[PDB]
Amino acid sequence: EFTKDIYHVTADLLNVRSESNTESKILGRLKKDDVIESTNQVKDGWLQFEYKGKTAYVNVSFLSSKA
Ligand SMILES: [Mg+2]
Repeated sequence: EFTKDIYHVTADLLNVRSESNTESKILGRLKKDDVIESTNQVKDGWLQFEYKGKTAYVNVSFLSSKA
């Protein structure tokens, strides 16, 4: 049983941020075709999710539509 929405990275690379902006720490980088799981709604172009156990955010223009 799964409940989480999936997004894949469409851009070649994507920074994972500690806040919903580019003035926060980069927690890591994802590459094209990697996926993230989330239950949250997109807010002002950013999506909150859990990355390596931490609250994290990505710019959704670098992501696919939800699956
Ligand atoms: Mg916080």
